[PDB]
Amino acid sequence: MDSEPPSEISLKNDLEKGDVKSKTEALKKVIIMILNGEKLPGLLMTIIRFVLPLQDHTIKKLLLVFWEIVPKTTPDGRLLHEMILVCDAYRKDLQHPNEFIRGSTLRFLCKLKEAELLEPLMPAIRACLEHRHSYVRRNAVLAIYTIYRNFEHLIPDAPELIHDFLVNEKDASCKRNAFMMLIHADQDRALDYLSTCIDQVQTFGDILQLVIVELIYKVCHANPSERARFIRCIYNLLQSSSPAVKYEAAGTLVTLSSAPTAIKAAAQCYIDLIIKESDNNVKLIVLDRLVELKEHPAHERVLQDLVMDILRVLSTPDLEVRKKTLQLALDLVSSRNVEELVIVLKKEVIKTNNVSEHEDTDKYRQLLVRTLHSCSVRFPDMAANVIPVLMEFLSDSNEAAAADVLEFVREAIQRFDNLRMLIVEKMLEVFHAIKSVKIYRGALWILGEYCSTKEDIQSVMTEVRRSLGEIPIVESEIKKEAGELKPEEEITVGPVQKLVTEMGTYATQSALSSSRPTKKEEDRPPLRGFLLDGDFFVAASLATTLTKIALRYVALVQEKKKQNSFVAEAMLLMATILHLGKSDPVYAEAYVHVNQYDIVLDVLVVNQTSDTLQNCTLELATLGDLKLVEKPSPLTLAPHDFANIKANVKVASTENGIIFGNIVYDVSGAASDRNCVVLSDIHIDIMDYIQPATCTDAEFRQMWAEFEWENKVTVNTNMTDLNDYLQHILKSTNMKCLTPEKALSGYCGFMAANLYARSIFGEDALANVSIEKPVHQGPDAAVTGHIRIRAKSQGMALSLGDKINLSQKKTSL
Amino acid sequence: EIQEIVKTGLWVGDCFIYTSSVNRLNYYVGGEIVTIAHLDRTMYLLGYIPKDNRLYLGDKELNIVSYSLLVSVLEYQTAVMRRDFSMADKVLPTIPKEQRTRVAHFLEKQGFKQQALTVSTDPEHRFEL
Amino acid sequence: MVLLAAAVCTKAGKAIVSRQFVEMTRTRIEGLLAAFPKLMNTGKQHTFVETESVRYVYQPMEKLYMVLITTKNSNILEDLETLRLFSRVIPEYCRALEENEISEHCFDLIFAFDEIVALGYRENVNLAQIRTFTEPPINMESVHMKIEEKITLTCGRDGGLQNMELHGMIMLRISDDKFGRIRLHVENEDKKGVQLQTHPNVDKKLFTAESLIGLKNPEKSFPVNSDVGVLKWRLQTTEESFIPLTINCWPSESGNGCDVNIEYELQEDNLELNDVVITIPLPSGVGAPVIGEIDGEYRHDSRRNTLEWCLPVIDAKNKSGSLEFSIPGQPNDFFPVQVSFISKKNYCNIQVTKVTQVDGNSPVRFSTETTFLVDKYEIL
Repeated sequence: MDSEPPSEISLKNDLEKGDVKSKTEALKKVIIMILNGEKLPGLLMTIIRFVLPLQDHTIKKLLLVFWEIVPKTTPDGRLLHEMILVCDAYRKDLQHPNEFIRGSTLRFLCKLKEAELLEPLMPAIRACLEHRHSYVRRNAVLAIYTIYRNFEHLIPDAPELIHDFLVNEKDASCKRNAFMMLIHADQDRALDYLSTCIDQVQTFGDILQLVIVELIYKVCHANPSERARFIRCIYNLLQSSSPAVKYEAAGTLVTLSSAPTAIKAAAQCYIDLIIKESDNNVKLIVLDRLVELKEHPAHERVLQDLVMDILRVLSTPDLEVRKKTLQLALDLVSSRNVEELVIVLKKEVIKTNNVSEHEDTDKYRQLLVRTLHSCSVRFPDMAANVIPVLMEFLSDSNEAAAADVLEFVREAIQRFDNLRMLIVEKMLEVFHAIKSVKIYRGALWILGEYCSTKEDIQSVMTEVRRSLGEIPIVESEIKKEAGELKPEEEITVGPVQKLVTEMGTYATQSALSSSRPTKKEEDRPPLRGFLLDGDFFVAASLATTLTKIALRYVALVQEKKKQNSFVAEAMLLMATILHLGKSDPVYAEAYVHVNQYDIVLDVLVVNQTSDTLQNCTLELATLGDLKLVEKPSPLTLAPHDFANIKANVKVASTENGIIFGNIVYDVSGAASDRNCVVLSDIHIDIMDYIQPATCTDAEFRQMWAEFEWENKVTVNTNMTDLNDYLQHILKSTNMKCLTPEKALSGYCGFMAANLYARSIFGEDALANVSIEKPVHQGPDAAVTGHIRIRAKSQGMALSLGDKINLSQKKTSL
Repeated sequence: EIQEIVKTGLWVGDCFIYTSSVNRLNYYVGGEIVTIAHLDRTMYLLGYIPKDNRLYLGDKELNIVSYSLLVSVLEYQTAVMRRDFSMADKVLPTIPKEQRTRVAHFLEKQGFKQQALTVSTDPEHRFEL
Repeated sequence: MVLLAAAVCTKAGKAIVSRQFVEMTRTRIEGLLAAFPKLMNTGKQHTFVETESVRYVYQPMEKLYMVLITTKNSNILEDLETLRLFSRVIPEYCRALEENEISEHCFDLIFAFDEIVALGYRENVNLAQIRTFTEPPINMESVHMKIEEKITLTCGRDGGLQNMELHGMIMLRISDDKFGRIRLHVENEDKKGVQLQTHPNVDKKLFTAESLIGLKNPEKSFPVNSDVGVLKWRLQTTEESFIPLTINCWPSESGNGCDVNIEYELQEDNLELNDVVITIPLPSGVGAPVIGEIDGEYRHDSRRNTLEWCLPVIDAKNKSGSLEFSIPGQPNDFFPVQVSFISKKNYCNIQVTKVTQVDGNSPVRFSTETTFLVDKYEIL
């Protein structure tokens, strides 16, 4: 009988039957239905009658079982007395020669904090005063303590009965087996006795002595219990810069992340921390101790650095461990992050050296070039390293492989003015075999800026200019680029001037030069030719032309703040980006009142009628996410009764199977068809059910992408900013205004709120409230705001859309 | 009696350089145990061959691995043990950063907070001294 | 309780059998077990996993979870160990875990749960245990003796001696040339309590009458710990010790308030004690006191719930006070009053009758001083 709540009639029958097995099974079936929480008092006389005196342990044990989980509730066969049918003949049970029945009886009897059993539990310590097992003596210290807990904090429970009444706790210390139920409030002499016992311990018993009294002067003295306290005590005597090298903490710690890569990744972190405490700049974070595994002697054999190499990773162990490991290389050794990121990047970025680090997918290659290159932009020393490695990247000599390479290096030159003169000659080489945009773009920029340095350019450019591949974006990049630097410093059959001619043709003009350009018609609609066409005031010469622009870098460009940079090593970053970091007539009148922060729905129940409505009961219901914190409890609604009855309200619950409308309120009365009527007290909305939750800009952005929010409305009374009406109203449809999606200035400055919720509707809810408050001569519609809304199938989107207008209720009875 | 157990050991002068069951190469000076270096794996001291300028270690292999003994550290610390704190300071220009702070801490443990203050690179160790 | 429940679960979405040690988790037991053990207790194949602010320890057996739950914890090893012992006991009853067979032996398992963990404290069980249930300068020569003693007393209002004991030692500081033999004569002592220690270089002499002790003193100061009683002993204050103070307490019921008069008596008037304080306790519903004393200062202190009288030095003296009390409850029994005091005598009654030194001319016993201090001195 797993859980069957109607079966009590059969149990009575089964409980006495003249067959002992049946009786045991019955009583067992009662236990299992109560434990789940089901019907049990009908049976009581039957249950109690067979078992009572006997020394036959199994039925007695079963009855003994049922007296610690419901004795108080059941009363057919027990009623209320001092020597109840729980203990009257269980004084026999306590005083049987078999330890088990006595012991069991003692154990339940003393366990209860019952006051209708207080006297019978007190000399119940007799059953276990003699200690036939470790179990008997432990059973005794726990039972005396449980007696002490049960209203006997004074002389009824404190001395000895004949050996224990609160003194097993003392005795246990010096006896062969220990266990101290003495944790609080008990004899001082036993506490003292436990200390002595630390030495003459029994190990289970030591965990009991130890919860009470901890800290040792020793190293130990033995056993897991003492050992477990000991690592706590050690952390005290050296708190300083974490544990560093984990103590006896290490054993539990592995299981704490049994799923399976995460342990190594964690372990790797600690091992890296431990090596050294470095400068602790941007991603140079290694704490713990400065010297404890050093770094870098030149006589150390086979050195520290061997373990450091693991941390430099491509994936060399698996991805979770990889992400931890790349950060960890950066963390022990660099200048900041820059130094070790360049080494690390050199390995990752595409080459002709190894083909286990090159790939023909263009974005990844490109990104890897940008990561290597960002290190230079960060720190100078890296510029010198980067440029020759970049030329190796080029040497791959696939159209695309060159292409990616050329694209970053060209950015680097914008930063690094006439420093990378050397690269230009390498960069031209792979520009001729071509099937893509990227190669043309980049090459034309290097060869263009670099012209003073070289003289090749008609020849290199011209094979490509009459070759094909994909050429949209090529136009833009060649347009600003081709002439640049020194007015007449090249010549192969086209000097720098031919280049300016070319540069202009490629931009949007027409001219025979480099055997004509591939295309002329520019990239995306805004860019066009014209700016540059106007430009080249002084023909490709460092002055105030293309050259200027080329040998200068747009805004601030420093660090790895992503200003001509990309922020570490490209593969590690994907993982970091991913991390969102999300945090019968009846009359009612009613108002909601709050006194001393108690929120209640006031209801007055009125019988305007002369007719009888007796049988009157009042209930507030649990609909779904609405709940009663206590229904109105008066038996009112009688002939010409006016009553004030208070129903307490909650807003947060779990969905019930009954209707999901406004608030259900139920009054009952006389009638047999409609004994229960549902009638209303004032408004509560569907919106309550939504649950508020919040987003950060990353979670908002991810969800924006994840599912559409095209749906918009413009809501009146969003004249005001985010903070005022809009927040308060948004709150009531369990929403909250978080992070921005705005871009403010002297022409821009709609207030933008990123909203989130996680509705109990199988959807989230998100929105952006844009408040069109004029920051221009031509506003949208002046003050008002357009709320762009969604939910996960946009079923709550709509709630956001209208619950940001207005919202107010009041009455004054 | 020395803290780190001696799995195997060797005498270089009256100083005992030994391996430990922690994989630590330590040296005994003064009745104090200092760690000269950390061994990454389990290693045994074959002997010290002046020719190679090395201590020859062997793993499980009947082959050679070599650790040169860090004499400058050892001499700084040995001098400290003898209570020749000044003498150990002469060694200090050839004790690097964190090692000067450590050797300083050795000097200090033996005694004389001030001489330890001059050698300690780290300002914090100076500040406390 | 530390251990809410010990529970066997089926991840059918219900607690198959379970134990509520004391009435708390009835129906509660089923909902917890039903939701959490289904997800592997929300685990990942980790024995400890915590969800909805309840620690769940578990082991999967088939579609079933054997579960231990706690929301508090005393030790790491312990939680596992009760679960573990449970896991020896459960296949004896049910042949692994399986909902129908678990169901049938509700009684068996449940009884083990009560036995194993009693009032949430993890007791121990075993399959056999389970069975019972279901069945040269000598010009300088000088000597000084300092007897330092502490006396302890417990006395009734009646003035019953109860128990007392004196603890002390006599230190000698001597500047004597040569090595002189010294004989010490002291009064004869008795002790209900016990303790006496003798310094080395102490000899015992047997005489027909009177007792004598002789010794060559170490130079400078040393504990004599002579023979006889010894010059390091615990003597009983009971045995002939004088209690410098006797306190006679007369509490009086003024009615609503209480009037307490405290009588202090000293030994001979000539002798004066110092650092004396009488601590007279007061009941919890204090109101405020008005106290009057001829000598010294007296002050009531709440918190302490005691009135403390301090007297720099006293020939002997007394104090009185009136107390105001709100009267909750009934009358309260009095707690004992304690006193601290210093006296320039020893109330172990050690007297140095004579210390004669030999090997030379008469030395000067420049001074013998006695410092007497109160130990735990309590009178009701």
